[PDB]
Amino acid sequence: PKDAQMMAQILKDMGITEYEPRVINQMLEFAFRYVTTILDDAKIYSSHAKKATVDADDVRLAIQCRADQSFTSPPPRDFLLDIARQRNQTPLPLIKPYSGPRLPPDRYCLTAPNYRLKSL
Amino acid sequence: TPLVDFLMQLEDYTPTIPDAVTGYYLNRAGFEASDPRIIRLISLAAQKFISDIANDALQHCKMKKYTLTMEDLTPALSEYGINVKKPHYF
Amino acid sequence: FHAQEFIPFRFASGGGRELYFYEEKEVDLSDIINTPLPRVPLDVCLKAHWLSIEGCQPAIPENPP
Amino acid sequence: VASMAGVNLSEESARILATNSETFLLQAPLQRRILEIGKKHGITELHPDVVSYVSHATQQRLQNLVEKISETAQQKNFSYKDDDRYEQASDVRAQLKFFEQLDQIEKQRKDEQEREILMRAAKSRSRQEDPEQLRLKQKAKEMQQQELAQMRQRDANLTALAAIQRITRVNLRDLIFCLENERETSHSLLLYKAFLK
Amino acid sequence: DPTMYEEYYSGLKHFIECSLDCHRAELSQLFYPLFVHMYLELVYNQHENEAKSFFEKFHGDQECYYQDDLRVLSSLTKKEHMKGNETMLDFRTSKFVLRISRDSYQLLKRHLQEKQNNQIWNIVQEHLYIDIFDGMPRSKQQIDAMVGSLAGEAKREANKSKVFFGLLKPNAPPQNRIPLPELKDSDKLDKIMNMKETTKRVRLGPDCLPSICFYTFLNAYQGLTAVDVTDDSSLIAGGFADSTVRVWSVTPKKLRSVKQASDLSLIDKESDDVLERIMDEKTASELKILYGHSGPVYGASFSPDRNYLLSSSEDGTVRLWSLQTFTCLVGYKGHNYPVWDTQFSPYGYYFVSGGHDRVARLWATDHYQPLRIFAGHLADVNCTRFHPNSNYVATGSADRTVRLWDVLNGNCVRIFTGHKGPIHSLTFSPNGRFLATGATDGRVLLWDIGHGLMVGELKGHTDTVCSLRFSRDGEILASGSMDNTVRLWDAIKAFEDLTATGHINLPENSQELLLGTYMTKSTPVVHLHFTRRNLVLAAGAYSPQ
Amino acid sequence: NQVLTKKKLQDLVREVDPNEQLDEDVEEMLLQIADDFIESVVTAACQLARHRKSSTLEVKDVQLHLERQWNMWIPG
Repeated sequence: PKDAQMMAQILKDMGITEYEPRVINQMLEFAFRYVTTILDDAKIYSSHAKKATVDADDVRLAIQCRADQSFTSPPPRDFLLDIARQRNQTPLPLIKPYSGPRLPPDRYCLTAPNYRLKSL
Repeated sequence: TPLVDFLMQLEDYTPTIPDAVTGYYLNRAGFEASDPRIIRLISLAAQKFISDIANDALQHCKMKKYTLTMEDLTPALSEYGINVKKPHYF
Repeated sequence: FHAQEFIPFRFASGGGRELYFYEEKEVDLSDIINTPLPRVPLDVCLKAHWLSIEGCQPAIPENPP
Repeated sequence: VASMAGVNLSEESARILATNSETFLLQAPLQRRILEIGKKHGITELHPDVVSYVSHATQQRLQNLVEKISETAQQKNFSYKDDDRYEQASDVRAQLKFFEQLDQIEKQRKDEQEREILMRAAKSRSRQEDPEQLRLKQKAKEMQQQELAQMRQRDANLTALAAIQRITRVNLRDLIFCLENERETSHSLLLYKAFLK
Repeated sequence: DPTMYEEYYSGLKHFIECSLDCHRAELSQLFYPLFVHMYLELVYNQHENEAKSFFEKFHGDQECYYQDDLRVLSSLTKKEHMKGNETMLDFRTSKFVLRISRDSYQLLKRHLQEKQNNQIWNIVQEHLYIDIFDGMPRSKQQIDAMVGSLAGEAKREANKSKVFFGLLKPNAPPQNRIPLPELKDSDKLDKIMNMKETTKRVRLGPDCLPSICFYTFLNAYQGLTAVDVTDDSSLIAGGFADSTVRVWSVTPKKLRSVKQASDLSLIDKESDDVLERIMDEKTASELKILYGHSGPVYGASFSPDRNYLLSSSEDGTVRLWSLQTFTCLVGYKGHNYPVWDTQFSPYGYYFVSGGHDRVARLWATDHYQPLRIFAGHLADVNCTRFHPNSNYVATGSADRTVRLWDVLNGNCVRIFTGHKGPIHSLTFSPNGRFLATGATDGRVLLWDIGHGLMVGELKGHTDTVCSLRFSRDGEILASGSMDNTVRLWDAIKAFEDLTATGHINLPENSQELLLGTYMTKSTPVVHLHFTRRNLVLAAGAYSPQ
Repeated sequence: NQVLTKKKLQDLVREVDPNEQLDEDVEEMLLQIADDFIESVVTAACQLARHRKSSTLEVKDVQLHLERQWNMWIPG
């Protein structure tokens, strides 16, 4: 196909030699889902600005307002290094010698009487 | 306790989806088969969801019965807030 | 599909859509019922063998050559 | 409202009956708050019906989150053991308590062995030299203090005669549980920091 | 400025390739960081056409080991594409370290302090550190051995901190440095039968090559993603892609759960049998399946007392499974992202888990929150390994660096760079002096820990080296990779020699350090384990492929 | 500077449950969530207003960001 032969070149440019045949079919299904939610929001933004033609600033708005919600990322390095030094300053606690099975408080564990219904 | 009574009746009930298949997709998400009746209620809830979508789609087909087309699933899931996608790339 | 509310399915994979390029795009609804279901394969088991006996690889069927 | 059979309509209508079965932001500091973010875009003045619309929008954001954390803060206040339609299946906490009791018994046996060694070292007359003497001295100081405490308790007795609505509480777990489920604030720096608070 | 970046970079490219060959191989190090820092500054200032032209003109003169980073960069053409990458966002703000000699830096600074090239000199002194050592300029096959990372080849001032790399009972830490747990009488009973196994332990060396017992997973149509074996070869755990952990007993002794609380209340304690009395015989299998992860289990770690299985998965939780009740106890939710590895401490109280969120957390099995956050990596923390004294945590990662972290203060005390792919295996020497790391380039790099210097390079493997272990004596390092081979390396002849130049001349001796290579039948060697009698165990799902 | 006065938030809980008490940590996180919501909504609404070539930030702009990204549908 046309758009499915370009999908095998996006993977081969990323060095993906081996892949399942259903991999191309659902990256096209995601790419179709992504462009019919940019352009669906683009004509919502065009009707907000009251213009009959969806021009390039509408797609510039609908991309950056969908990328502000959908595609997130891990936390940044200046945020990870601040919560590290706030946590790594606290000294390590000592251990009670014969406390038993060392566990968190019981509202943080998964150890409850764990009931079930009576069969009748 | 209407639902507690129903789950107690769910022993001796065989659902449309098997418990070897409903229990497979529950084990995939961490839900382990402690009680068969609970697996059966989950199976029946999934069945009701698919059946309700299908019946709405049939009312749309009768308005425009017989064949279920993507243009029947499209207005049927639109009241659910679900925008279904055409394939369009095959 | 895409659910705006996102509450019926929250980041739950439905395993994709089994669709093809050379598909028929229309099937009969009793053809899918009357076909036999595929066999569920064997569960995972742990077998042990020998790659090396004091430096030498044995010619057992669990070894390549 | 756009969807007549919408699926979040049936959620918060059945959630309220589950909690029944057990903001109005300040207009003066908010109007300065909208205008300062408007300097970064060129939105120099705002419509007079917006600062009360954002306050109605902030209310329905938190009321959709206060109702959501209330139906999981009452999920923990359902005691099964009062009902007898339910049966207990696996009490692992009790087994952990039994393991702790076994560890305590091992500690007590070690203490008894130490006491036997102390009884052996009592007879120190240059026989085992430093080791017998060291064990005896440490034990004697502890024994004398214990004996004095028992004797002072007897002294205390004679002097003594002469002398004479379940409130449901929402934890941070219930708020965190209602953040990783919704699509917004699932991968966010406010939930990621909340794992350390 | 931006339209003449292909004139600044090509001028410095013309100066370096016209230099003499002793300084040319060392001055070729600043081709890659000056190519990326000029390309990323073009796309951050919204100069896309010029960025695309620069990428096309200079991408092919970059070293072959940099192809993956080059492909991620070729995708990055917009500014907002790079504003949510968080690896090139941290590359743009950090400084490339670029260890060069003073004999070659004099030729570089005599070509940059002049006004003819004051623009590329302005990019160098803004985006590049330069760490100068007084010595010989390194060869090209020695520079190739120690570069490969992003913000790579770190300073010698990082690798000069005092590291207590010795074992517990002048390089050993005190026992009260890290508050380690007590040694119980059941834990002291374990070491009594452990030294009975040490009596039958064979000296391996280059002559008495060990026997390898491969424990293959035969069907495994759910993909096996994690294996661990206990310290005595008694249990084998399997983490699978169908969100399950499966414990197998390999000794002829079935897996039993302890009795329920009603059955324990009627028996008495203080009995000699006690543990035997508690076992339930109604529950006795050769296989126990553990459910509760909502995602593929990627880490698996036993505790040294043979209770307390650990597992981490894609759903962002680390789970502590009991092996006496065979249920889940705790779910440690600190990552929102796939936790790629976890490991218990060799004393069994603390554990470290590294995830997709580019940190590694230190937990203690007593707190719902971590104790130490090791947050200096620029990509995913793929591996997390404890030191044999458990005062130091080594975290390999996907930004091609290995970092040692002190458990006190959470400080990075060593940075080991020189891998070309993401590190997928770490192991420590039983001495505590050395550290073997493997990555996707098929290279096993042996690092010193006191000197912070790589001491050897083992380059026999072809695909990703996913499992390393030293022997119980330290005589042999075993390597298992995706080429379905278990290679054995001489881990005594590799450490025969024990600076201020911050590097040693690596020997190119891999051929003499290979004692043997054994090929698996279509089976990637996921785990490597050494029995206490020095017998190699290996586990891998058989994939016909 | 604080827009939510920590007492009207307690009336948002009393309307749902007359017998419920939040923790101080929960209240502070709820206040942070409110502050973050106000900021994100206003920034995107202002992006829509610049798009409509306006300096006025009318509700149409605030109402559109709720319906498309948050699905709130507050009556205007």
